[PDB]
Amino acid sequence: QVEKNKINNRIADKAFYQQPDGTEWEKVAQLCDFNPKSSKQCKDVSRLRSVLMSLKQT
Amino acid sequence: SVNESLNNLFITEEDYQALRTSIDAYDNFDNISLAQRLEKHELIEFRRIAAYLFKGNNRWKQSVELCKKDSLYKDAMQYASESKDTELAEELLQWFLQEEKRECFGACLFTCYDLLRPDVVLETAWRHNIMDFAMPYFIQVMKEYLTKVDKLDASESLRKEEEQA
Amino acid sequence: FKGNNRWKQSVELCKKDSLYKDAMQYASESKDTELAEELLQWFLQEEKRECFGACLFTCYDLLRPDVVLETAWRHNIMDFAMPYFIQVMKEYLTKVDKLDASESLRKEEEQA
Amino acid sequence: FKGNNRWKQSVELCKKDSLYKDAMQYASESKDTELAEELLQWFLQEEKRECFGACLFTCYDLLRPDVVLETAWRHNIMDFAMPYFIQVMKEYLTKVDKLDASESLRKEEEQA
Repeated sequence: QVEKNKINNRIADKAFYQQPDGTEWEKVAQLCDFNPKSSKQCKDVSRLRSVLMSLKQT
Repeated sequence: SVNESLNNLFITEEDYQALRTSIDAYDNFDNISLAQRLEKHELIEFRRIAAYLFKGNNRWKQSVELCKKDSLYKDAMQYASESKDTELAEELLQWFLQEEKRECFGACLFTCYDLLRPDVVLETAWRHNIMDFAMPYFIQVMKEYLTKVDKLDASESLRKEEEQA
Repeated sequence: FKGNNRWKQSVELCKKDSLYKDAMQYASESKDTELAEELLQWFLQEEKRECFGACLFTCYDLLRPDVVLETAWRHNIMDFAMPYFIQVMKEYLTKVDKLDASESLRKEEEQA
Repeated sequence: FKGNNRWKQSVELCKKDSLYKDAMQYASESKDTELAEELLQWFLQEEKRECFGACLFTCYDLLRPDVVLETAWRHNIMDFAMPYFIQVMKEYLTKVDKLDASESLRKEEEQA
């Protein structure tokens, strides 16, 4: 119960512990990952594609 | 109601999920007390929802800070992104330069690429000796600048051909 | 072939043939779009970048420096590429100043 | 000399002997273009460039950063230029910003 959800959050945090504080670039990509949301009116960059070839999958 | 009592139970029962669904289901309560219960309930998700409803109660500058209390692995910045308000990335990104966790800093500069000036960018680049995810900043800057100069050309060309009449 | 208006294969083949650059010369004089990108990219697949100056030079007229910088930094190539960027800033800065002049004239004339 | 309205000899004398920021002291008053380029380059020949950011700013009014980037490349030199580079882009930043503004104004007023 309490311990159940607690250790679930703790292992989710262990996944969230898998970082400092290629591997780094795929890690930031998984970290910095956009999605087809409806709020992109602010800047509308295209480099969202770049990570796919700039540093990740590179 | 039985609903609000059950929400208080889930607060005691250390349940946020059903508590979240329920606090979405009704408003017949305040969230300041909800904030106090969540932000100190030992779960990163409880404090997450407390910070969430902070700005929901028009109470900013602490929600992001509350996630910075518990959700350190960019999960603070994860919602600092959606916090929708400026005047955050400057100081927060400077602090995040202080502890060199640049692994998340790419996302930080990403979320608010819109409201940036290159001045501080070269400042922190030449300072922290950081070109990764800054050269791409160069690229996007020039790209949007290509767009600028070109649409400017379009506009001025139209204006001149008009005034030829 | 270019007389037959069938480009981009003849010169493409003389890539494999004109080891004396003559493809690059002729890919340059091809005067055609959206290809010199991948052409020079292939040219990067090998290291004849000794003469990449001309490769960027001839077709500079109609490029997009975005992917230029992307790849150059990707390939870490500012060396023997700097002059290109210096010229790039000559060009864009001339653009901005002349348009400044023009718009300023619009502002002064719009008094009515 | 400027008391006699003949420059380029006075600051040239500062170049002779009074180099200890006094060369710059009259580079300031020199206040005229098409000299500071070559004078400042010669100044770079010797490694008093240490403060060349100031040495260029003391007459910054009419400098075009393109030659600056060129000579920065020529020695592969970035110090007291990286700052001037920030200058370049931030003035250019402000410039493109006011340009976007003015353009918005123009296109909106075109309707009427």
